Amino acid sequence: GIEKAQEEHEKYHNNWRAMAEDFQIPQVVAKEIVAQCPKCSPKTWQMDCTHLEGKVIIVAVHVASGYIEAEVLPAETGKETAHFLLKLAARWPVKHLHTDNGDNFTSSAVQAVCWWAQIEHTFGGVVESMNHQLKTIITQIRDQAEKIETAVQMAVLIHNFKRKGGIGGYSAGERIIDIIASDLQTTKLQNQI
Amino acid sequence: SPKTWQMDCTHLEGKVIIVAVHVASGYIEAEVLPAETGKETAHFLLKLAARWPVKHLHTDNGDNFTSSAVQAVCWWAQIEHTFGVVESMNHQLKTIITQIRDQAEKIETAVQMAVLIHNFKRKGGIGGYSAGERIIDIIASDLQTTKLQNQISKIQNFRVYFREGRDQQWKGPATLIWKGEGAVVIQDGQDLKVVPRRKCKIIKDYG
Amino acid sequence: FLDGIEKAQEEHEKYHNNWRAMAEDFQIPQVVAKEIVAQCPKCQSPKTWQMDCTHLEGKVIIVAVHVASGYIEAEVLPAETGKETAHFLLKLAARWPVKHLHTDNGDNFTSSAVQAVCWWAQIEHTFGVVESMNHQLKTIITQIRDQAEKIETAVQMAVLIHNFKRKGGIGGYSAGERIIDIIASDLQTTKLQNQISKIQNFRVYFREGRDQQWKGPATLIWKGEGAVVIQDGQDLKVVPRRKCKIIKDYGR
Amino acid sequence: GFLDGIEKAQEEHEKYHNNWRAMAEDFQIPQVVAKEIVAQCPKCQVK
Ligand SMILES: [Zn+2]
Ligand SMILES: [Zn+2]
Ligand SMILES: [Zn+2]
Repeated sequence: GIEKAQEEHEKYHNNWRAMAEDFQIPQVVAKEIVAQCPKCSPKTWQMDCTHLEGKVIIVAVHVASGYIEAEVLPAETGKETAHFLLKLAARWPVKHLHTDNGDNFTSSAVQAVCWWAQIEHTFGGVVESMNHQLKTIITQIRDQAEKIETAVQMAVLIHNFKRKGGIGGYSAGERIIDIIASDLQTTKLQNQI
Repeated sequence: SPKTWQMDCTHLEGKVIIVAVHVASGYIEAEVLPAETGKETAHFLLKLAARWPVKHLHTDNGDNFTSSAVQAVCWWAQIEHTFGVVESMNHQLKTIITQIRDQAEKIETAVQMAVLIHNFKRKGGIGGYSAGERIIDIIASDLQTTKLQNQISKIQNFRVYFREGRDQQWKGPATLIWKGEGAVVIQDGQDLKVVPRRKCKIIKDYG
Repeated sequence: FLDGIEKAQEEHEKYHNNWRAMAEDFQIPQVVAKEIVAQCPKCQSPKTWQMDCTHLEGKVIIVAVHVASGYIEAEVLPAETGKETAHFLLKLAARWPVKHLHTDNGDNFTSSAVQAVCWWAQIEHTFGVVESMNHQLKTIITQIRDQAEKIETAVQMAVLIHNFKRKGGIGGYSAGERIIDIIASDLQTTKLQNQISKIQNFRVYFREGRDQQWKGPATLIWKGEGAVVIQDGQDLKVVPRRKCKIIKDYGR
Repeated sequence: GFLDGIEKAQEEHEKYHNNWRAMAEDFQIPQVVAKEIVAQCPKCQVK
């Protein structure tokens, strides 16, 4: 397996995650294989903010499964963004946060919450598709509720558990639960063996 | 039961906190309410129903738990609502709140940090798991059972055109059972047989 | 059966699902589910390609990218005249189903040869992703340049590494699996639409219970072995076969 | 072939409004295309 991984990286220069999945090697050997080349994540969340009918809607998307979590913000300050990030860290395990070079995400309160929750905060074609799909669902079920908050939460529910599309035919919640369960069993068997 | 949630409310520092607990694994989601009306209670129940699969809810005979807005949200999300652990979780949450009070300025920061500490930083139990690992494992096992029972027929909904010994005509569309590495098991006219891999064509045959 | 149809109608009224999810969950045939979807007033591309020309080490490379999945087919031209561009477009239209081409306002893209190729292959040509794919392809070309003697070998090996080795996206699939799944879904949609029209060219006279009279002409949806699904009064219902007369309808 | 027969049947039904069996026996087209020619007329009705 190790010779197959070395020949595959010498031929096509694969990343360490695909080699660890396809050749069944622990991740430290694949990391050293990629690090020894001269030519050369289930817990990553991307954040964004948008506007809709004068309100500010903050959207956090889990990337490897397509999971959504949205909220209505009364303002675009830093304390409310830090509170939403604290609630997101208190609900799901967050290890790597991806954002844009903004003003509210670059704040002392949000950096204090990131330090207390031990999250790697990084600044930099999936999130635009997620926001566009959320906008189409919001325009679909707008007339079933009065305020925009109930419409946002019902759009989150429909996007999470009522859209069984894609190649596998799986919704977002079942995908993120199966991914984190398989990653937990993989880390357990690697810590045991 | 893997899909039963219970709810309760309490007071702290002049505020009103509402705590919802997944019972089978001890998973706490808590929020700070600015009022005790039915609108924000149904809004919190809608956020809980949008984040996690809630199929059965158990509450008490309160004033905000008996509301037409809560009935409308439960009808829209197809929730079986019953009237009647959470006190022990409230005691644990208040002790953690008093433990790390000195790092939070407001009250909601201390509440959400206590929720994070109780969810991911208190490893106990029998196997030595936290609460998030327990709820993820329970829901994954139940979904694996139901999806297995559907995927058997989903893989049996295919068609196989096979070839037999010393006959140059492709036979009819027998039903696939299992596709091995070098052998294919098919069912043809209530007769199970095994053909090699180089003598079969597997189509879904839209038409 | 009828309980499943009424549950699917209430579910589509609430949440506005698609027809595949309802046909898999509620155990109804796909023609009835597509009928329920098509009767919604609030519920109403896999064959588009982009072309580009670039320069690399004194040669002229031409890249054609399938947009909906990111599928790159590249070639090396001897010159930048119109005839070799028309020949590459004819090869691309011969291997993959192309129905809409998106190009820029170049000179060799505006020629009688490209116009005759688009006329013979029936392709809608539109003059205005690709820069990002060109950046990724040129980084891969500069990554594995030393393993090839000429430039065309490095170009084809970079196309292979980009198509079948680099994995990403939501589920972690490559580009070839995405284009094959998208085209297969389009094929399933076209076959089901042909079956829907061929069944919907009929008419049904139905007779209600405790009445010896025939009612109005309801449109047939799905003809089963014991049950018959009809549409009447903007409503779907299931009538048994012993109370129905299926006749041909000439109503163009 | 009877493709010119189909064109002449369209012209003849546009003028005189024949029925389907008459055109199928005169112009020697099959009965399905003659019934479709009668079916496409908004004033006629196949009977
Ligand atoms: Zn390398
Ligand atoms: Zn609809
Ligand atoms: Zn006529």
